Amino acid sequence: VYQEPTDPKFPQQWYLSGVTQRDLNVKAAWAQGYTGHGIVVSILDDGIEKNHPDLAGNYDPGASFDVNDQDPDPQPRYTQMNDNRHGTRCAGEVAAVANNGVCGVGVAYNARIGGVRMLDGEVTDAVEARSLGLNPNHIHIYSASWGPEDDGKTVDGPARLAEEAFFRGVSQGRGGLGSIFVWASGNGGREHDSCNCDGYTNSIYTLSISSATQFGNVPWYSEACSSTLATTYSSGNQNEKQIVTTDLRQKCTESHTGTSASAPLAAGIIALTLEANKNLTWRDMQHLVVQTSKPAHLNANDWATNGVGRKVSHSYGYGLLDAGAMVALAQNWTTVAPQRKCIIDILTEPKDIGKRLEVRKTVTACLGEPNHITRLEHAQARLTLSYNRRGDLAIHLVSPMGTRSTLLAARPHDYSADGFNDWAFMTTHSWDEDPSGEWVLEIENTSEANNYGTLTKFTLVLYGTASGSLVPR
Amino acid sequence: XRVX
Ligand SMILES: [Ca+2]
Ligand SMILES: [Ca+2]
Ligand SMILES: [Ca+2]
Ligand SMILES: [Cl-]
Ligand code: NA
Ligand code: NA
Ligand code: NA
Repeated sequence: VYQEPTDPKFPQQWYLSGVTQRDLNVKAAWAQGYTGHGIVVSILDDGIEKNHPDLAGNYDPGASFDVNDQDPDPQPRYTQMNDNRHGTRCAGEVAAVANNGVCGVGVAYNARIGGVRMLDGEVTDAVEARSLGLNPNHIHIYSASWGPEDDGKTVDGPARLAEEAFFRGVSQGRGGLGSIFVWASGNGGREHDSCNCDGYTNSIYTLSISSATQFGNVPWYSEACSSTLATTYSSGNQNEKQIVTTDLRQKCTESHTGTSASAPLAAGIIALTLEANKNLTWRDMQHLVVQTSKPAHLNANDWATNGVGRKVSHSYGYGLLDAGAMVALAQNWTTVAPQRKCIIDILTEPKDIGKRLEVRKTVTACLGEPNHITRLEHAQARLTLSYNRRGDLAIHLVSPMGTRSTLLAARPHDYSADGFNDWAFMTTHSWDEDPSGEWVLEIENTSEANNYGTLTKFTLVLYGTASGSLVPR
Repeated sequence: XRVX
């Protein structure tokens, strides 16, 4: 009979288990025998207190490096303001030691945990690339609770070295199965930010994770967008509980918050899943998340049923992760077919946007060719356009099976006149749909101002396969 | 940028 942790703060880890059913169903995975044994997770952040009493037992120097100071030791820089506590807090969510009388437990409390010290300094493209590409045949899962500024006016993503690190990771990492990159979707909710304007979250190579409050609501800091894949619990208002983890200076905190806490919990759940089937590819893992995540009792006003009967929201993706369901489904999972890419250049001429622009195109999705796709994974609308005030634009993409993805909602703070330069807006909401047929792109001016611009390029990029579909939900 |  599985015995649950005895750690002093484990009873406060409401998000891991409970009779209330408002949890991530992690105890069910532990009871099936999966606690993270043999899996390696690295926290890319501001350092990791490797000697912390709740991390030392799981700490892995092979999963760690200090890119800011160019040395092996990711120990945080200590200051009066405790600025560099962030990475240690994320690490304990993944892999705090269990049954040792200290603080609480990680989701994967027997996994190995490392940290890359890379935020405590100038975060160049090279710094990011050396972190994302660290020891890719030893580290299985990378967790990143950072990204571009959440001011609600920035459009930014990986530069060349970092994007090369993503491609090298998913292609050759983990023995060719592909590095697993877990990303926090952002804290720009108050600024009405969009996580599709963040190229790290919007990347197909990352599992972008949003947050839900204890009572099942969209937290104040949450960013909505179509690239988000799933959700884990984090903080909310001051009547709602928060996240329990290891803190700087060998302390325990019950008040870790925001998007930062959701990605590490997802990374832990993914670690348990990898223990259940070490042969899962980077794409397999995204399929498992899509199929097992749970919308129930997450409140949002935009829940929609997609073409294969799955509920999806821009606040939550496919819903809350379900660790027990993940590890169960992983065990007899059949590896997905190799990824196909179908490129469709939509426009025959530039189109003035004006107050509203609708572009309709019927596609065959590379019919008759080796990259024919009947089972979509990610889809991108790669858009090049000029506009006088970028944040007044709202952009939607409708799939042939009727699923309306918001690629871009209005951003009141985005005054930019720089437009979008082949920006690859991504949606997860049409996963497993047949992409053959009519796609519709809608661009509209959400303001009363007489704005102006031109759409000069729209590439529809379809990823996926031509086999293995399930009966729709 | 890059923010925690
Ligand atoms: Ca160091
Ligand atoms: Ca502990
Ligand atoms: Ca953001
Ligand atoms: Cl590609
Ligand atoms: Na590969
Ligand atoms: Na992503
Ligand atoms: Na169709």
